[PDB]
Amino acid sequence: VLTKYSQPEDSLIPFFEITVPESQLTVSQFTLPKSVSDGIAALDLNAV
Amino acid sequence: SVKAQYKKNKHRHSITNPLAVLCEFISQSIKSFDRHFEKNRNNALDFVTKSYNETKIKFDKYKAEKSHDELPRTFQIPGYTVPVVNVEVSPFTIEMSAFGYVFPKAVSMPSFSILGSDVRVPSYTLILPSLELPVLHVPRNLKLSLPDFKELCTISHIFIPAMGNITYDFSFKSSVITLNTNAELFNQSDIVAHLLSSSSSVIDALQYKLEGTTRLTRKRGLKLATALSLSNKFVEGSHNSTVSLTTKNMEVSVATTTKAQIPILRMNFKQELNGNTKSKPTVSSSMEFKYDFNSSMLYSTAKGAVDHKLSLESLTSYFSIESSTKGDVKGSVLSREYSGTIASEANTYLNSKSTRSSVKLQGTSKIDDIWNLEVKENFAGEATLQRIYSLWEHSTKNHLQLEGLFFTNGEHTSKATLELSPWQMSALVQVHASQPSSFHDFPDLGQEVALNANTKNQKIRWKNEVRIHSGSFQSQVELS
Repeated sequence: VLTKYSQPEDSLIPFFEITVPESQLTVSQFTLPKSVSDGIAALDLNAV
Repeated sequence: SVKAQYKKNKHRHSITNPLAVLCEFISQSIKSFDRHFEKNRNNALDFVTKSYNETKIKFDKYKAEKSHDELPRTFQIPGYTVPVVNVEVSPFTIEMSAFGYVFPKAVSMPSFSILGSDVRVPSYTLILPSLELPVLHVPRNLKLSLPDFKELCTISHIFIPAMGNITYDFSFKSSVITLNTNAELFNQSDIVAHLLSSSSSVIDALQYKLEGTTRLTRKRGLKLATALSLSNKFVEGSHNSTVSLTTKNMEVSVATTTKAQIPILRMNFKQELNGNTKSKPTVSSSMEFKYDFNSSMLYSTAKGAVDHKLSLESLTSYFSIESSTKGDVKGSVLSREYSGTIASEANTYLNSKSTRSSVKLQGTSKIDDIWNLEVKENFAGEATLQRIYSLWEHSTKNHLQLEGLFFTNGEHTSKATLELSPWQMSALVQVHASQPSSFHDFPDLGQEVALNANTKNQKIRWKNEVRIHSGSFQSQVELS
């Protein structure tokens, strides 16, 4: 996360522009109706 | 002659139901409870050590204890036995610390002996600081674990009846009509139902044949296959349903084909639905209908077909749904043509980042070759995490009257859109596409709106133009 001191073209007011660059977040895969556990209990839905 | 006998078999097949699936799940829950108990005891110890440090000076060093002493609290519950339920209640001992006030004291207990297992009596071992000494320390390392319940993990029965065959034959005799229908149902362990209806008559319509077989097997899951066929002069019914469960995957298919033989109105329709799920469900939906119409007495005839195809894909990566339909028909009425053809394409897309949906329409139709060109009632929309865009009701229309002096009017909107992005707000709108015509040169219109905002760079343009009869008006407003 950066901060730039800028004088915009569209705006006559000088500015400090705090910019958060784009971020890509990796959501891990997961299993579904095969056997589900969330750290509290494990259930075999196929067995059910 | 009517027969409704039944060779009675009152026996059943009792399939044991495996509750063991729950018996392990509860154990997993207890494991989680035990680790959470460890964590909670850690959190409590964080306070208890400091509390002991605080108390030490007051109690151990200073004379503030061991005066008017009280005997430790120990409560004993004598054992018991219940012959009717066959339960042996072992003695239960509960201890509290007499010093201080009712502070907990260590206790351990086994479980009682019972007949059958609907509930398991909880055996526990609880160790907690005792106030009989100033020393306080929590055994985080000894977590409490209750006995997981085994509620007769394998004592319960799924009932598959052993019923005998159900027989019912109906037979009547007469010179002009003869009916003989037989329905047979087999229920040894699976289901096999067959029907036969036989009708014979001097009259053509009263003579026909109907056959039906339905077969369901349960030994390895429910797998059904139903096929029906009708033999009638005016109706030709073919119906095919088969739901199969191969113990892992799910198959559904509907193949129905039947057509009507009415002279003046001959019809044919056809059904296809095959929902399949190997890993990700896949569904096919194609509906086809045909109709042939002709009314000689009314001198009105029309033919067409309304057919639809839906594609559905619920993939884990993304979800795509595609649908389009075509309402088609042509006909003539009193020597004047009836025109109708409706086409639509509906398209929707979804995803974690972007979703889109654009549906296109063509209402093109006309009566007696009059009032034509119903066109382009379309829209388009897109939404992405980065930006937003929209285009809503751009259209075009032109309808002509074929009576009088051929007055025309096809008023409609022009395209107009919206685009949104960070730091930028842009809105452009063009509208009022009109059709002048006779009777004093009907209105001709149009309107342009431009908005573009960049904070302090704000530019706005507006324009209107109006033309009518022998006069016209144009207005312009600009803000830069």
